[PDB]
Amino acid sequence: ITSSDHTTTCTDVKQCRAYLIDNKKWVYNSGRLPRGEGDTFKGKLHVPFVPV
Amino acid sequence: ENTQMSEAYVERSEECSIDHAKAYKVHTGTVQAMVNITYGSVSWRSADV
Ligand SMILES: *[C@@H]1O[C@H](CO)[C@@H](O)[C@H](O)[C@H]1NC(C)=O
Repeated sequence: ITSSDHTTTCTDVKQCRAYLIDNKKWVYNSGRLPRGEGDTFKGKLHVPFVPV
Repeated sequence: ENTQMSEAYVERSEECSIDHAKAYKVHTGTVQAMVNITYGSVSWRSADV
């Protein structure tokens, strides 16, 4: 995990995978997103239009 | 060599608070009625009995 520009040994982009870690904002635990590591639960979001 | 772990479980929907069916077991209970009675010169009176 690098916090600053890093030059790797590899010469070809296809040989590396870069994953952005930016947790300033949270996301709904959508079934279409890969789960993070550890206790990723950060808070609750109310449902606005509840059945009545 | 990659692996996807899929998880799913069932929970009550939001509608369940307002749109649900109550299953009751019924046993012999009591019988009540409201009776309206008048006699002689006494006006109509009623009560639950
Ligand atoms: C009892 O009968 C009289 C008949 O005029 C009626 O006015 C009165 O409302 C009745 N009682 C009830 C509880 O309905």
